[PDB]
Formats: sequence, C-alpha cells, structure tokens
Amino acid sequence: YYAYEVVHKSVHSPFRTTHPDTLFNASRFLLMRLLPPREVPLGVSVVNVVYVLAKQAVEAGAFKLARFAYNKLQTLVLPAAWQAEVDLASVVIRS
Amino acid sequence: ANDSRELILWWGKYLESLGEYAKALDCYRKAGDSLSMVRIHCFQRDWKAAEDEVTNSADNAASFHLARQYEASGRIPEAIRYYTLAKRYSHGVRLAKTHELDSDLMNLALKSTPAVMIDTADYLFAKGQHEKAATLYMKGGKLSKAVEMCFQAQLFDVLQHITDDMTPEKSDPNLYNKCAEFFMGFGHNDKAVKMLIAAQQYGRALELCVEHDVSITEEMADSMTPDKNAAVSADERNNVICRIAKVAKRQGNFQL
Repeated sequence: YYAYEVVHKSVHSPFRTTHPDTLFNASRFLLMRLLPPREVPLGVSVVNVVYVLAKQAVEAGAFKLARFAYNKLQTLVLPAAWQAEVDLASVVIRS
Repeated sequence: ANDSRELILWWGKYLESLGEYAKALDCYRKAGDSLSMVRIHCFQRDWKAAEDEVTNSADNAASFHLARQYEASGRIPEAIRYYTLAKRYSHGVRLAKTHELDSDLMNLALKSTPAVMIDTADYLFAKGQHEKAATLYMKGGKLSKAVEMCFQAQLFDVLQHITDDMTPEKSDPNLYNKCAEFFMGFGHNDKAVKMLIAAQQYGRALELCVEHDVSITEEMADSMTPDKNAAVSADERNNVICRIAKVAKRQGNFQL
C-alpha cells in the first residue's frame, strides 16, 4: 500500500508517507517486492512505482540489485484516460 | 485514479470558509492546491504549519508551503523566516543561502543533516569563516581538520559538537599535544601542568613541577611527582627553598 500509493500517486493524486531507514534499506533492497499477485490489494498500477523503485534499487548499491533493476526499469502505461498518448509514451514518459 | 484532482478542488472550494476551513484544508493538500487557504488564513501570520517528528521511522510537515508560496508571490524574506518557522534544515540552508538570513541559516545549520551541513560548510568558506565551516563541519565529516580549524578560530563549543563524534575532550589530542608543545616551548609551568593533566600527560607535567623552584601543592608535587621535597640541596634549603618557605609563610599557608 505504501509503495503503490506513495509513488504511483505522485502524479495521480499526491499522498506520500515514508520511513527513511526502511527507504534506505529499500535503496539497497526493494526491487522484488513489486510483483502484483503477492499479498496485494490488487487493482494497483505501479508505473511511477516501478520506475522510481528500480532507480532506488540501482542507486545505493547491492550491485546485484542495481543490475536486476536495470532489467526491471519501467515499461508501464498511464490509465485509459491517457491511452491516446501513453500508447507512445509508455516507455517514454518514465524510462 | 484517472490522474486527476478536480472534484477534490471543487469540494475544497465549495465550503472553504464557512467555519469549515478543515474541509478545504482536507480537499486541497490531496488536490495539491492549498495556496488559497494560505491567502485567506496563512496570510494572517499562521507562522508555523505544524512541523512534525518521528512516527514510525520519521515523518514531517512544514510551513514551507507557506514559505515558497510567499517566495513565489513576493514575500521572499517572509519565506526565509518561515524556513525557521518550518524548521527547514534544507531551505533554511539552501533557500536561506540564496536569500541569506543567518537567523534561518545558522539556526538551521547549527544541527543540520551532513548533506546540508556541508552545504552550508561549502557555502561558508570564502567569507573568511573557519568558525562557520567548523560550525558546519560538526557532522559534516571534517572533524580532526575541524579541530585544527577550531584551533585557528578559537572555537571549543563548536569544537565540542565537532568532537561530539570523536574524542569529547572539546578537542582532538592533536590540538592538546600542540598546546603541550607550545607550553614546553614557552617554559611556562602552571598552564602546562594543568593542560597535560587534562590531556592525560602527567609525566610531562612532572619534569616542570618540583624543580621549578616554586610553591608546590599536594597534586603539584605528590600526585605525579613522588616527593613533596623541592629541597634537594642544603644551600638550596637555606637560600632558595628558604625563600620558598618564606613565600609560603607569606602565602598564609602553614603546611608547605
């Protein structure tokens, strides 16, 4: 709920809460938590979350996870109100 | 969920100011536009906006919305003060470095994160400010050099919070050993003895204490020095230590 709302809602409707120790350990280890069907409310879009989470996994080390997050950088699409433009801007808008 | 905030803004505007200001405050920050309530109520010197602290690991809020709103809408020095009034350890560093207010800079750089700690340290070297740089290198990584620079700027409370990390003798042993080298260079006795005692160098204070032909006290000739007897010669007994005895009689003391 944290990751989805905080980062995906950065453009959709802003609502952010963070834990800096948890977010620093995330900057070392966060990438694999963000699969959809693993104890999740479901119905969640993680476009911003995938992109920012991959960057955070890349940054602070755990050089395995930097490479893993390179493979999982961002490929996601804005919702159907943005469908006429994020058809082309799916990879473009968030790397 | 459709990347939109318009009905939240409309609800905030619907009964914004009818005694239902909490309604608009709710339906603006989620909507992203709480500026209008700053124009209405935080133009009325709502000095703070409920700055916070650790809840789970850390959380915070700020009067910085008020600040940057003022800074964009003209009241830039009001924003700078609001950095103190948002306790901005960053904007009281960075945007109070753009518009320099040291009531916001130093108040938000006395104890600020190393990232901004150095950012006011590197901001403050060229003004001839070793104090500022040392007062900004207390958690900024420069500590032993900051002992050396505090030795230039004669800072010891700033050096106290520098040596908060390392040896908390208000200093490093390099500074105290430099002082020892000076005091032995001067040949002065009492400050040398006291500082070497404070810097845990009683042996260096020993060679200057009892043969100095001065009045010698219980520590000054018994703690480090084995003998309270400064008299080692009978001629010295009858002339120099006799003068020491006459001085200590004139001191009002009866023991020495």
